[PDB]
Amino acid sequence: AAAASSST
Amino acid sequence: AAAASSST
Amino acid sequence: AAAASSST
Amino acid sequence: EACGYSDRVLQLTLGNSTITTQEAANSVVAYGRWPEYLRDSEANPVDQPTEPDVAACRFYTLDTVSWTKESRGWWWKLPDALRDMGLFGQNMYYHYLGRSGYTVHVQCNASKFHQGALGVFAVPEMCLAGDSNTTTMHTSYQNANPGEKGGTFTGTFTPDNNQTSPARRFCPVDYLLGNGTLLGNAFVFPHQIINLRTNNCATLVLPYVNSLSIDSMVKHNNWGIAILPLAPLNFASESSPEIPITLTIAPMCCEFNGLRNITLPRLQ
Amino acid sequence: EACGYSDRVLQLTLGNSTITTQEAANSVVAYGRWPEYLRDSEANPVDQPTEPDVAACRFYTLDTVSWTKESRGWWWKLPDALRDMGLFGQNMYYHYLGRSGYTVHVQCNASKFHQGALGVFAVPEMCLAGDSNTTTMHTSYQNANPGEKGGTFTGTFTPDNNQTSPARRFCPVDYLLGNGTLLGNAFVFPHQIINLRTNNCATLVLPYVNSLSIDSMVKHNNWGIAILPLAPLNFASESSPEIPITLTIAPMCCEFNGLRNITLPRLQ
Amino acid sequence: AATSRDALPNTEASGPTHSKEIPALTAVETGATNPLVPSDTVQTRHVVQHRSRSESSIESFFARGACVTIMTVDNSASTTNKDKLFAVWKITYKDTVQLRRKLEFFTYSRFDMELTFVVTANFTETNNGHALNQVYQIMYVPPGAPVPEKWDDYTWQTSSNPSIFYTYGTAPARISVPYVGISNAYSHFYDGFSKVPLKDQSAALGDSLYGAASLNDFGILAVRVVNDHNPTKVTSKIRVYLKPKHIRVWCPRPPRAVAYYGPGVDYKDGTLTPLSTKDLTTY
Amino acid sequence: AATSRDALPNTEASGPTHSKEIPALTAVETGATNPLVPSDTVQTRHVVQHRSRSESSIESFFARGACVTIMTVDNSASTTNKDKLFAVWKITYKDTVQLRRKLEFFTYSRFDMELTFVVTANFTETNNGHALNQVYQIMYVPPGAPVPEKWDDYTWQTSSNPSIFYTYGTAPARISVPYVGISNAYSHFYDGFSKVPLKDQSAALGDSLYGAASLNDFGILAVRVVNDHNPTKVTSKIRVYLKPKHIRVWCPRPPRAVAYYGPGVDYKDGTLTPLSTKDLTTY
Amino acid sequence: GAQVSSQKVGAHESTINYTTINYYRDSASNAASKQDFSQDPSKFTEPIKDVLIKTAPMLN
Amino acid sequence: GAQVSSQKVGAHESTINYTTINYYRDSASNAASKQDFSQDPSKFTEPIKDVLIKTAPMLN
Ligand SMILES: CCCCCCCCCCCCC/C=C\[C@H](O)[C@H](N)CO
Ligand SMILES: CCCCCCCCCCCCC/C=C\[C@H](O)[C@H](N)CO
Ligand SMILES: *C(=O)CCCCCCCCCCCCC
Ligand SMILES: *C(=O)CCCCCCCCCCCCC
Repeated sequence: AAAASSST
Repeated sequence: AAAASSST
Repeated sequence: AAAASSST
Repeated sequence: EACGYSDRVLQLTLGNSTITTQEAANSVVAYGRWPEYLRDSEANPVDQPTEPDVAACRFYTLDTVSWTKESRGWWWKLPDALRDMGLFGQNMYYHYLGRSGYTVHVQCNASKFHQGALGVFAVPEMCLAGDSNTTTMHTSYQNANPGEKGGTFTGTFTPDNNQTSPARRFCPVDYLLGNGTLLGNAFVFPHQIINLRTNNCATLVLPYVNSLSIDSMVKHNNWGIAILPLAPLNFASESSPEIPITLTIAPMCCEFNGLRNITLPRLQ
Repeated sequence: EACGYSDRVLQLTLGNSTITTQEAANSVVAYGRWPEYLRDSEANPVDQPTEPDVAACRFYTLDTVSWTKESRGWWWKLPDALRDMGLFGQNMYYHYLGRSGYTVHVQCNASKFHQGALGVFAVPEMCLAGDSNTTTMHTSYQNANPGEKGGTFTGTFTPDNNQTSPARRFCPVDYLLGNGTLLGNAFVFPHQIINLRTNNCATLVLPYVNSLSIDSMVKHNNWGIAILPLAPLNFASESSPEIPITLTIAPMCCEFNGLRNITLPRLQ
Repeated sequence: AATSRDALPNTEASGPTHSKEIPALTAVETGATNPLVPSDTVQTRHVVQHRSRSESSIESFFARGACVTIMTVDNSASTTNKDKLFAVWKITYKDTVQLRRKLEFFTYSRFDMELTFVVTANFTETNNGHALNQVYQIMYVPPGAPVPEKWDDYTWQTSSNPSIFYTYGTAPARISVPYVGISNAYSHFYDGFSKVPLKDQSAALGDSLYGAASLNDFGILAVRVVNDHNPTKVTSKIRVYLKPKHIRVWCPRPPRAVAYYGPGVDYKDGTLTPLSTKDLTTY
Repeated sequence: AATSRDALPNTEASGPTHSKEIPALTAVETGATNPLVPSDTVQTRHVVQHRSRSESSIESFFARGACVTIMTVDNSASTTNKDKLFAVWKITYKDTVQLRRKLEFFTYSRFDMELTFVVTANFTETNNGHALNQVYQIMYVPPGAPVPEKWDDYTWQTSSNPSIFYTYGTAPARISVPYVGISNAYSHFYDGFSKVPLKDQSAALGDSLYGAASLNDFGILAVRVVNDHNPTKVTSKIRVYLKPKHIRVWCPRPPRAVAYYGPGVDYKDGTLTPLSTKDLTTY
Repeated sequence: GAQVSSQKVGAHESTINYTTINYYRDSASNAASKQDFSQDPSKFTEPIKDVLIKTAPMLN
Repeated sequence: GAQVSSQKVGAHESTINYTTINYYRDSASNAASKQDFSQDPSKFTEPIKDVLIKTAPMLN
C-alpha cells in the first residue's frame, strides 16, 4: 500500500 | 498488502 | 493488513 | 506364492465358525471400508453399549434356495434376514438402537460342464418398488421384511388391483433392480459375479452404512443383498437343470444401545 | 513366477494390434536372431529407405482354413501371403527393393477331448517341386504365388500330363516336405508343434534371411510357412471332426528401397 | 492434493511388446474394473495432456438454481364462500423431476441451501381497473409452529419464524440456509419405516408409510400478498429455485431410468420400457 | 515489448543522395512489399512522432457490443389453434452483417464472449387494459438438451442449463461466456464437409452441406415471458448484443465486397458490381 | 480479511487473481469457492481385499 | 488483490493511475485490459526465404 496511496 | 497490490 | 489478506 | 498361497483359496473364521473355499474370485470390501465400532467422536447415545462379540459375530447360514432356468432373482435385507439368528436376533430386539457390519458369503457350486453367471450386489438403502398403481409407498412392514427367506424378482410388473383389500407388497422387476433404475448399472454398487466356469462363491465385507451413527434396526434396513442371474443356468442338455444357492452371513463389530424389554414385532 | 506370470500366457502388441494367448508353448526366435533394420556396414542401395513402421508392422489375419481328418497340410510364402495386406502390400509394390522380418502366430484351439498335432515349420528358401515329369523348374509365377490363400500338400505325386497346355503348378507331397527331403527331418528348421492337449497356438519370430542384404520382394520369397498334421485330428467318436486354423502375421522392421510407379503384377 | 482443475495424466509413448505381462486379460467376477490405459494394448505416442475435470466436480455438477415449485396466490376480496388466496407448500425437492434425478445419483448428501424466489403477476379479468405495486410475504413455518389459516391471521406476525418481505418488480429474493438435518447427512433413500408394528398392539396403530421418516421433515413455506385487495383481481406466482452449495455426497446409485411416480421409488405400469429397438449387428 | 499505445517511429532528417543504393527500385514478383519510408525517396526533416496505433489493435477494433439478433415473444392466452409465443434462436454471428464482416477479416479467432440483452415491450391492441411488470426467462439450451415445445413445459425448470431471469425496466442483462470451441480456435471459414460420401454406400447417405461442420454448433437461446397472460396483449422484443473480449485472430482475409447471401461465401446474381464508374485520368 | 486467489486463465487477451470478502457471519451465506479436490476411484473401481497388479493375472 | 496501472493521459487539466479488482473466479468474467502488444508485419509484408535489404536490388 505505501506507494499505492499517493498523497497531496 | 504490499504483494496483494500488483502495479504496472 | 499482511495477515488480514490471506492468499491462495 | 512360490510356497503355495492363492486368490482362489480362502479360509474365513469368525467365532466358532470357519468357512473354506477353493474357488473364490478374491474378496470385496465395500467402498474400501472394513467394519468398525462406533468412535467416541461420532458417538451419540450416552449409555454403555452392549457388544455381543463372538456370541453374535459368527456365521449364520440361511435357507438354501434353488437356481433354475426360470429363476429371475432373489433379494434380502440386513439386518432383517438375521432377525431370528441366535444371540444376534435377541440382542437386536432387546435394544432400541443397534449397528452392524457383515461378511456376506454366497455359495453356489456346479461343474465344469455347467454354465451361468450370478450378479451379487450389496445395495445401501435398497428401497424397492410397490405393487400398486393407485397409491404409493404403501408396502406393509410385514411384506417388506421377509426375514431369512427373502423375496424374489419378477420379470413383469403386474399391478395389484384388489383395491378393497390390497396386497400391499413389493413388485420388483428384475431389469429395473426393483427400484426404477437399470440393472446394467448396479455394478456401481459393491459386488461380485459368480460365473460358474470361474468361481463358486462370492464374498463381500460390508461396513455399517447410514446417515446416522446408530439407528433402529427393527425399523430400518441398512443393506440390501440382491442376487440376479446375469447369464442363465445351463447344463449339458437337460431342459430342467437346477443348482442350489446358499447364503451364509456374519454380523461384524456389532453394538447395541438403549436396553429395555423385548420388542415383539407383528411379523404376520 | 510366485506373483502369477507363465510360459503359457502371452500378450503380443505391434502397432494398433494386440494378441492374447492363455495356452502357448513359449515362443521361438528363428536361429536366435530377432528382426532388425539394415545396418550401414551391410547396406547396399544408396537411397534413403522408406520405413513404414506402425502402418505396416502390425498383425494381419489371413483367411481361416479348416482342419479335418483328411487334411494333408498347408503352405504359404512370405512376403507373398501379405502382398495385399494394407499399407504393407502398397509399400511392397511401389518399391523395387524391400526387406522384412515377421512374427507368425498360428491359432488352433479345440477341447480337452480332441486330439491331434500340427507341425509348424518356417523354411528359409522353401523351393517346392513341380507337377511335371517331362520338364523341370517350370511352375508359373501365378501358380507359385497363391497369395494369402496359400497352397496345400497332397499325399500323392500325380504328374501333370496335358503336355499341350500344362498345368504348370507345384505338386508337393507331404512326406517329402514337397521338396524331395523327408518330413521327419524338417525339425532342423525353426518350428513349433501345436499339440491339442498342450497348446492352442504357435508363435515364431522370423528374421530377414537371404544371401543379400535386401532384394526384390515381388520376385523372391524369403520364407515358407509349412503346416502339416503330424498326428491326425480326432474327436470323441465323430467320423468327421473339424476345427479351424487361423494364421495371423506381422511384418517386423521392414524397409524399402528404389521408389517408382506401382508394380501391377499379372497374378492370374 | 490433486485439485478438480488439475490437468489429467499425460499419455506416454509406448512401443512393441512380446511378453508374459497380460494387461488385457482380467476377471470381472472379482468385482474390480481393469485400470487399463491405451499404452497397454496399442502403441502410443507421447501427449502432454491439458484437459481437466473441473466442470464435473460435485459442486460444479450441482451449481445451478433449479425450479422446485410454483406457488399461486392472489389478492381478491375474501367473501362468505371463497377467501383471499394465500399459499402453503411443503418443502421438498421431489415435486419436480430434474434436480431430484441429479441428487438421486447418490444415497446421502450434505449441503447449505440457497433459495431464490421469482415472482410474477397478472390481471385475471377483462376489466380495466388497476392495482398498486404488491408486497409479498414469504414465511417459513418449521414443523410445530402454527400454520396460517387465513391470509391475515395472527401467525403472519412472525415473531420467531423467518419471513421475507418481497417488493414486486425488485430483483428476485434470495436467502441461504445451513445444513439443517437431524441426521449427519440427508437421506435420499430410507429403506424403512417410522413405526414398529407391535403384535401385542392392534395393527391399525402399528402402521406407517414405506420409506417415509418424519411425517414433516422441514416444514412449510407460506406465502401471501400483504396488500389489502384491489377491486381488480391480480394473480401472482412464486417460482422457487433451489441450489445446493458446499455439497458433499456419498454412495453412488444408478440414475432413475423410468418416470418418477410419487415421492418414493415406485413405478407405474406402462412407463417401464425406456430403451428402444436397435439390432445387435447394426451400427 | 512494443505496446499498441507506444508512439510510432520518428521521421529522421535526410539530405541529397547520389549513389548506387536503390531503395525505390524493387520486384513485387517476390511476394514482398517494399519497406520504404519518406526519407528514402525525398529529403526529410526531423519529426518527433506522437501518434500511436492504440485504437486499431485487435481488441480495440472489436471492443463494441454489436446486435446479432432480435427475438420476439409475447404474452397472450394459449388457444386451441395459436399458442402463447416463446422464442428460439440458434446462436450465431451471421444473422446480421456488420460484426460478421469484421470477424471475417480473419480466418480463425479465439475469444471470451459478452452477451448483453435489451428488452422492450409494447401493447398490440387499441384496448385500454393493462399488464403488470413482466419477467423474462432467457434459457441457454446446449446441443443435446431438451428443446422447449411450450412456453410452460418441464424444460424451463433449467436444473442444469444456465438461465437468466430478467425483470422488465431494470438495467439490460449481461453475462460472460468462455472460449467454448471444440477446436483450438473458431473457424470463420471451413473448406470442407462433415461427411465423407462413400462409393460402397448409397449417395443420399454420403451427403452434406458445403462448408458446414457440426449441424448444431453452439445450441440455442430460448426466451419466454414467465408471467401468466394478461387479458391485454403485450409483445416484447429481445435484442442481443455480442462483444468479443480477450480476442486473438489468425490468417487475414480480404473483406466481404458484395452482399452476404446465406451463412456461406455464396453470392447472389445482380449484387456483384460494387465498384462505380470513374475514369483513368480523372482526379 | 480479504482473500486473494488465482484464476485458471482460459483465453488470454503473469498469473491473474480475484478477490473475495465474506460479509456474513454464517458460513452458509458464503458463496461456493469451487476450489475443490479430486480423489482416486479405487474404492469403487477396485474394492478388492487383495491389491491388483494390472500386468499380472487377475486370478491366480 | 488490487491491480494498479497507469493511464496514457490525453488532454491535461506526475503519472495518473487507475485501479482494478477482479470480482469473479472465471477469467472470462474479467473486463478487457487493453494493455496490448504490437508486432512487426514481416510475416505478411516480407514472407520471403531470403531476408531483404531495401537499398539493394530485390532481384540479383
Ligand atoms: C424465509 C425462507 C426460509 C426457508 C427455510 C428452509 C429450511 C428447510 C430446508 C429444507 C431442507 C430440505 C433438504 C432436502 C430433503 C432431504 O434431503 C430428503 N428428504 C432426505 O433427508
Ligand atoms: C444464459 C445465456 C447463455 C449464453 C451461452 C452462449 C454459449 C455459446 C457461445 C456461442 C459461440 C459462438 C462463436 C461463434 C461462431 C463460431 O465462431 C463459427 N461458427 C466458427 O467456429
Ligand atoms: C479484511 O477484510 C481487511 C480488509 C478490509 C477491506 C475493505 C472491505 C470492504 C468493505 C467490507 C465491509 C464488510 C461488510 C459486512
Ligand atoms: C486485494 O484485493 C486486497 C485488497 C482488497 C481491497 C478491497 C476490495 C474491495 C471489495 C472487493 C470484494 C470482492 C467482491 C467479489
